Amino acid sequence: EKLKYVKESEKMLNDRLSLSKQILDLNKSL
Amino acid sequence: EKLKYVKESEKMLNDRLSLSKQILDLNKSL
Amino acid sequence: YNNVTLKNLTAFQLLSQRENICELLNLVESTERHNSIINPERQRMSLEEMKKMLDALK
Amino acid sequence: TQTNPVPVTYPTDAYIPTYLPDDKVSNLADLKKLIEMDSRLDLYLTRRRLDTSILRCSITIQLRGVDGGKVQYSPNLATLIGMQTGSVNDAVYSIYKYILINNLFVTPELGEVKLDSLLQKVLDTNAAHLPLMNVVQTVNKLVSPLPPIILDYAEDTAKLREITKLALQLNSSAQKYQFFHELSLHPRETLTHYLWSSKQNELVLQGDQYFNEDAARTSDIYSNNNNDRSLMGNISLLYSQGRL
Repeated sequence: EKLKYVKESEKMLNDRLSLSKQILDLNKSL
Repeated sequence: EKLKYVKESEKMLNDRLSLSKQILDLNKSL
Repeated sequence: YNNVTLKNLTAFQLLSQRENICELLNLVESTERHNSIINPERQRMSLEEMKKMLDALK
Repeated sequence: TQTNPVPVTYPTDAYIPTYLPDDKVSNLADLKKLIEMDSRLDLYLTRRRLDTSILRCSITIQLRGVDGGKVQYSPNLATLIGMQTGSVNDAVYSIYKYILINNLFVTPELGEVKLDSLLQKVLDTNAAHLPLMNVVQTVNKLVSPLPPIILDYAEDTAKLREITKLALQLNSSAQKYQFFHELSLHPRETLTHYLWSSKQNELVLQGDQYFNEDAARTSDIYSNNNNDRSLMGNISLLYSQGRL
């Protein structure tokens, strides 16, 4: 369970950074 | 703690599913 | 008294070496140092503690 | 604690004898099993103890809850992280993991990073190489505290000490056994040893009796003690060395 918490929380943090890098797109076209 | 991380983990999963709903809003904002 | 000297080591060895030769000739009693450490009522009290631990662990 | 262990006055776990005959005792093996049982259990406890953490006026009120558990982010660093106001260690870990994702170190080569657009925006610098030490030093500057409300207009030591004292008494009893056993096997060359060593230790204890207060202020050392011969014969040597 200590492994299956971290292996999902790190994917959540990677998604939180990739969403900011995609918000980079929506402020170049404005 | 064998309860507690599981008490976190599904919650985080729900947030991912909730963020998926926000992804659907990104499929509807354009 | 925290430290030892050459006089302290020599006196300790000489005392403990003369106490051992005086038990062959039996000119010293040493029944107090025997029975204060054997203490058969303390021995049976400890065996009763072991027996009660056998009862509590079974 | 220190980097080295602390010296201490009282003993700590003296040995258990091994020369006693096991046809009579048959118990030191069992106490030995108990001791390695304790060492194994203590190993488990110590590992788990280590791993458990591993005019118009305005209203200004400084609240009860000015607390650094949730600290405010600058909006550039808020855009770089994504979270609104989380924490300081979460901020440092998020910045470092962003740097580790973007492969900026080297493909000091690992100290210097490749400065990109957003990270130069959140640091207000324009270099290409800049070491990570200064990058994470700037995190301390880029974070500001949360705004207040503004409205305008033991017994175990003694027990182990007792077990140590008792093991020392066991050592004493075993040595007193072994003396009489070795005298029982061959008695000649232990009684000759006694008559030699008792005499030598008596001479060693009687090596210091002529250095008292009123045994040296008097005259019965220097005069007429050629029977002794020890001092007042060094005077041919000590004057020749200039000591006097």
